[PDB]
Amino acid sequence: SLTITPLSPALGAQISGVDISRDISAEERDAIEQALLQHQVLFLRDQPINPEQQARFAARFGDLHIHPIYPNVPDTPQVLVLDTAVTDVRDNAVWHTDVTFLPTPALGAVLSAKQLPAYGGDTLWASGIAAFEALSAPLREMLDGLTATHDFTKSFPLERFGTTPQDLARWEATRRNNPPLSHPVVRTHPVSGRKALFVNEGFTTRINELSELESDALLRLLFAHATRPEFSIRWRWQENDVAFWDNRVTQHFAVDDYRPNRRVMHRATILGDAPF
Amino acid sequence: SLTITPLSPALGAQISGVDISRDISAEERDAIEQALLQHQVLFLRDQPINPEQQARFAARFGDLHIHPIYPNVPDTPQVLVLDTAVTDVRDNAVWHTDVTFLPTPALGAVLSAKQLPAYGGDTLWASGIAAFEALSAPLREMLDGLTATHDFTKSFPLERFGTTPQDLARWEATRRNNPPLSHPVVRTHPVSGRKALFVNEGFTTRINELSELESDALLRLLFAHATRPEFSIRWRWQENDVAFWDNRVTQHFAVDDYRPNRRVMHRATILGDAPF
Amino acid sequence: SLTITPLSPALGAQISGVDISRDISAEERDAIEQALLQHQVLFLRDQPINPEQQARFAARFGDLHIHPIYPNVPDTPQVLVLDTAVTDVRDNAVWHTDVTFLPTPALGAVLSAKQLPAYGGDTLWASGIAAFEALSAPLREMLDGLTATHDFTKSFPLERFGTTPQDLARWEATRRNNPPLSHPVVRTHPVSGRKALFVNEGFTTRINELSELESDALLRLLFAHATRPEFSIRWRWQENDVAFWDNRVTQHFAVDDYRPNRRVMHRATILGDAPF
Amino acid sequence: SLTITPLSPALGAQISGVDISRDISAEERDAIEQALLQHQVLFLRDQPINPEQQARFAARFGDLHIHPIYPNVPDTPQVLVLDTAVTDVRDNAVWHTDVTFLPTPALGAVLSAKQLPAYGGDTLWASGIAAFEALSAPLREMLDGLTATHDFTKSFPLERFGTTPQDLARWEATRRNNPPLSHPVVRTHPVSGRKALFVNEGFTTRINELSELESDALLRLLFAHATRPEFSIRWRWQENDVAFWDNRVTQHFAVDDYRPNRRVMHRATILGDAPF
Ligand SMILES: O=C(O)CCC(=O)C(=O)O
Ligand SMILES: O=C(O)CCC(=O)C(=O)O
Ligand SMILES: O=C(O)CCC(=O)C(=O)O
Ligand SMILES: O=C(O)CCC(=O)C(=O)O
Repeated sequence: SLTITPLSPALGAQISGVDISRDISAEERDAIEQALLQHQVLFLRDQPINPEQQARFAARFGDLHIHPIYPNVPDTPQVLVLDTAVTDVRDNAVWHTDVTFLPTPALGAVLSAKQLPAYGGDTLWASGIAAFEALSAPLREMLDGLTATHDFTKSFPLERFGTTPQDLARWEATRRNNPPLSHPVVRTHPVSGRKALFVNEGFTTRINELSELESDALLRLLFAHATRPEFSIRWRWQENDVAFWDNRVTQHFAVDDYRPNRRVMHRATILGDAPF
Repeated sequence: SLTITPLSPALGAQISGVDISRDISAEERDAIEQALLQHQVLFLRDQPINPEQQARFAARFGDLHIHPIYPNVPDTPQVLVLDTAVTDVRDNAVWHTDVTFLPTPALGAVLSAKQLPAYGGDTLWASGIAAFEALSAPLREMLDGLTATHDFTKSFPLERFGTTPQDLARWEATRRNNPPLSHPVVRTHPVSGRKALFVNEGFTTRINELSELESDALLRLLFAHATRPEFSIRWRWQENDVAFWDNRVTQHFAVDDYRPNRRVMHRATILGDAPF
Repeated sequence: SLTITPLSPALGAQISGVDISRDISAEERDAIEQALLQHQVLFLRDQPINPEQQARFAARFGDLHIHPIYPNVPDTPQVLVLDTAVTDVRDNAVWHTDVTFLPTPALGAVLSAKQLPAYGGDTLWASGIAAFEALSAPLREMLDGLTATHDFTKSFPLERFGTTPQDLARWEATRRNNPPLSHPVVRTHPVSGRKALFVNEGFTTRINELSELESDALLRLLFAHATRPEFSIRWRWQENDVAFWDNRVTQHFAVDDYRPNRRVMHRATILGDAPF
Repeated sequence: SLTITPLSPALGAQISGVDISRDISAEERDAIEQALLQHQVLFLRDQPINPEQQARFAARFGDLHIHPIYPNVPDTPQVLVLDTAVTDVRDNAVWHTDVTFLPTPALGAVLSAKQLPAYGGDTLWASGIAAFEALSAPLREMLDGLTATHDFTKSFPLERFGTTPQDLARWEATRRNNPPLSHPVVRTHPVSGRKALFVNEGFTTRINELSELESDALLRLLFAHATRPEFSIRWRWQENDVAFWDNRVTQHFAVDDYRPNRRVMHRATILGDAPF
């Protein structure tokens, strides 16, 4: 009774007839993996789930990122608590693909809607696959093969740390650990083989094989193009919603329009491999 | 009974518990009027209506438009049939405010969904009001009081329409009937007094008081800014949905991602006055 | 004898030691032709000439264009009088390659400075050859082979000329006689074989093999790139100067900073062939 | 006989009939000063001078900046040596106003041409006074009173000097000692009272009173606007040339199109005050 309902041609599907708060069968797991590989972002409603059950579900689709440093559920360091009462989430109101400044950016995440404002706070997703397919041939030919630099300081500039000398040293220290690195501009999905634009406003600073000026123009083009209505969907949250997206070929945008209302989410991140 | 559920802080509400296939009470009409003034675009689901019913409901909020040349219902001259089998709708996939090239652009419209593709074909709306209020003070200050040229030919260029030296007669005649005219860049709603950005990439060509080079840069900015996620919503159609929007302070976008599948909408347009 | 002093690495050269008011020798002609093929735009100071001599000189380098109605010298329908007291030149203050909306844009022109303001009215030239060569390999790979639309209406909007029943018929006839056409984005010089960027902000409206959106970004990039200082020169005019440029691989820009002072130039235009 | 020859309406003048290898009379000093205030950038040809003579001249127009490290010139540290054999000048091929990241950017500079390549290495100057006046009134009104951040790391980013650990703590301290700071977008010349645009692509990163998105669009507009031909001049150097410009209301650009040929200039910087 596992049911997959596509939400739009470019990406997105809703799933029902499966209780992911319990161990799912092999068949169900594989049915959802296929849906992910096809639709890239999956939604389930009326699916309450605790962090332990959320981790047990996400771990079925890859290894989980362990964290004791970020806002965690004490019992499960595999599930991250996102609380607007504790952490400002304003910088999520930008198109981004998660941790693309890493050598192996996250495979994806399972997100749980715990506490929501009456309304507002939508999240959008955009398909790198659909976006890439819609580019003109000559543009696809040129970009496929090129590489781009990703740098965490684009989303975490010096001013976001502090104007104090020790805030400056912290910024230099985290920079040493996460120096700028490169990924293909057109990424081949490691499972499905589907090609996708793999730059995002959050982290992409430079198309390496173009000049600074040429790069600025192309990236501004690609940033605007890839986030067009044709390549995206918009989710209006309800409590107990669950979202499961493939971070290897999407970007997303957390609309910040509900301050100072409290919003609480739970996140489990699935580890990814090297983009090629 | 009648309930009004906001969909987003910027714009949009859903109304249910009111049967608009039958005459609505003066109180219902007034409630919906206020909802429109507040939320700018209203949605009702599971609301089947024939053309005649659609017209008397629409007529409750202003005078309806009679169009003889465009495809409409035989007996109801004021309800327009939008059928993808008959007419192509590719150029609706562009942020536009309806007929802003006229001295008195449409007040708004009532739209009914008759026949829908299995999925796809979402429509987005954007609040000129929310967009304006989100601009910096120095920008609101400079823009408020300026005027802008709206040109029919920007959506209906020569190569796209008037494709024959025989059809060109139809172009030269319309280009001669609807010359470029101007409207305030910042419009004051004629009923609520709420101020809204009143430009759209669909018809706006030039900010009159700025130079060509200046205007181009400002419009590129405003076009991007006014359609950011913060100021918009996305509606996934279901048959028998009704949409009711205020075309005096909004823009909309009809995603064309369902070709060649058939889509059929019915529209009643409400006449507006001069923007000031 | 003949002396050729390069002005800048990208383009431009001053020539001396030849009196072009008299018939030049074959060897001199060929020396100047070679300098044109190398330096693209040539300058001769202290070379007074009448229209008769200027036409005789120009004709040694290709067939001359004949235009009666356009302000010219009665004795020499080959030489055109450009007088700011008669014709507004405000529209030459934009980067353009001459008549690229024609299937055979001009080969070049020989220009003579008759009367000049005390100061101002500089003319700049840009090299399409140096600009193309400085592009990144990927960009050159992509552009080399594409085509672009050229349209005179980009520089001559109907709102610029024509209001009378005749004036409107005057425009529609011209537009009818000069439909948009295409030229290669990367032109191969039909003599030297050198490759040049062949788009200009004056006339180029669209790169054909790209979408409107993609084209728009690429042209803005190219318009800016091709006119950077690295690829251009700026001539400060003196009376009796003669300029001779290859219009097949350059753009130029006439600075209008001398109003209302009078400026009179004489121009002989050399017919060109089909760009490829 | 001190003679002043205006080169172009927007800015620039050539001065002759004065030997600046020797002391200048008060009458001359004041004439040059007035010429500086009117024309913003002054050029003298055939004026061979040595470091001592050059400092004596520049000192007549304000207090000179001392170069305490690696001088060059030993006996005259007020004169910096710019030799491409030792220093890469590629960075100067960008539109910039000198040290605007300092609270009191340089008043101006006296530059001497010691050794030049056969050709190439032109320098351009642009007038912020002429640029400001050419803006539309609405735009002049909005900008006049705003402030912009200047940051040296815009021109000198970390990846400009290497990961050599010495530079990691050495460069880190340079940013600590030169943090981002602000200046008026529209500067009032402290002597003449003439208003000028005071932003430059070199160091200006953000218009403060606007959002990042708005600032981005505006600065892109201004950067292009201020460097248009209308507002600029181009100087083709000769050995023994002297340039003397006002860095309070202009920006300049050094073309790097002569590598690897050797270029040697001597520079004397006049200290400036706080922009307002
Ligand atoms: O979108 C959400 O609500 C969570 C914040 C976010 O951007 C994410 O989890 O990646
Ligand atoms: O939403 C659609 O069906 C069409 C949207 C639109 O362009 C209109 O009918 O006003
Ligand atoms: O450049 C000139 O001197 C003005 C006329 C013009 O631009 C040209 O000759 O094409
Ligand atoms: O302009 C030059 O020739 C030297 C480099 C530069 O731009 C300067 O003097 O500031």
